[PDB]
Amino acid sequence: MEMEKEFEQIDKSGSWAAIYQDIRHEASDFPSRVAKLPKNKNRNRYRDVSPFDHSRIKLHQEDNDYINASLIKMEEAQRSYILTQGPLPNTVGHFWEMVWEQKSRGVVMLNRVMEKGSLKCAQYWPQKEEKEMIFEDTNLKLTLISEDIKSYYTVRQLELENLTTQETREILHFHYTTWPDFGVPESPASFLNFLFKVRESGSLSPEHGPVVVHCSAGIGRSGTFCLADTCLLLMDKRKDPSSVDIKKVLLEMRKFRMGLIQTADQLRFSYLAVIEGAKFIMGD
Repeated sequence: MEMEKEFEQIDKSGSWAAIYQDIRHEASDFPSRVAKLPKNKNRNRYRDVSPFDHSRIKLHQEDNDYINASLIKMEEAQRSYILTQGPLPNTVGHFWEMVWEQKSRGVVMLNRVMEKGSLKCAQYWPQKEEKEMIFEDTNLKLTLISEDIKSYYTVRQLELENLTTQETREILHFHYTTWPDFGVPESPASFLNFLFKVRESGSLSPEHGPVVVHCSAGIGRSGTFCLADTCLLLMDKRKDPSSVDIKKVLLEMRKFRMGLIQTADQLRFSYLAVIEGAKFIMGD
């Protein structure tokens, strides 16, 4: 069923909450035993959001290999993503260790450091060229190289140096700064524009490690980003683009991390974004 007609049908009947609860009921349940070990309590932002054991990213250290992060591997679309929580005061060094070890080119951030008057993640990158950051627990240095501030997003060039080997790499930081404190955006136009800027940079392409994408919990806005990207790519690749079923793609992604898409409003917004984005994919 053409999703655009499926959309109007759900909208006229006002059944978004019913559709969304069906997804919650059919979603995979896999163990997350490592996340729940007592030694990892201060490595998790939210008690009810954990990576599955089978898909979690492991840090390359013998001490404690745990970070709240998951590998989402989409086989037909030939795309992979790492979805993670916003870093905590005690995990900023782990976060940049993962970026280094997984050979990522880009980091995608979909929240502000403060929202609703509360801290949603640590200030984990430097704000001035001449004030670099050193992460002593993981032996990394991070420097701000340049910043481009636009109306709806900011893009930063960063240098990450492995102090053990003195290798350096350029990392691109894509920061969507205008998602509202409550609800979802009224139009998907600026979110889609942002997605295309990330694509254009090479950060989603197979010559690099998987992009790292996060919000506060790494499941809601973060799930909207990867769901929209994968659905648009499948519509490009298949003979019949109307065969792409966004609910089935979301359930496939939920095999790799729990809770992706947090509200019925986020589900509707994902539909809207794919419908409007396709009016470029096809050829317009």
